Amino acid sequence: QVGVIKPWLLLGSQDAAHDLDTLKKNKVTHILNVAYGVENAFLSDFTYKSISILDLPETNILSYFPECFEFIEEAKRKDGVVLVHSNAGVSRAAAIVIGFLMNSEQTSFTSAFSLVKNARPSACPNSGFMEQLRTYQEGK
Repeated sequence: QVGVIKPWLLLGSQDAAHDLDTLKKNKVTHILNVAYGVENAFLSDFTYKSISILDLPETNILSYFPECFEFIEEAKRKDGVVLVHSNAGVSRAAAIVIGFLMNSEQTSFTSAFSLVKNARPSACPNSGFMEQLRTYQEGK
């Protein structure tokens, strides 16, 4: 099961990313793989971007944002749909989408996390990612 964040932005797991039929039913055009060592299964069928991220509280998730957000926007600009996934999709892909909403809509952490969790109930960034997200764009 995938969560709909925006009409063009989905959040899920590696199993979602491995379901070709469902991806095409969902009008997916772009897949952002922010796990580590998860195979991109359908190379001739979508545009992929892979950015290796580890689900550790000492990983700085904020550092991956410019490249992730560029690709998410590429899909929007092309009038497509991007699935952002990790392995379970609980922590890494959730944190990227939370950050994406904070950055693009200037939304607060608590509002962005609420939106994502409502769409995707499994969303639970690790404690490091959680604290990083709280801090994100404060200065801004």
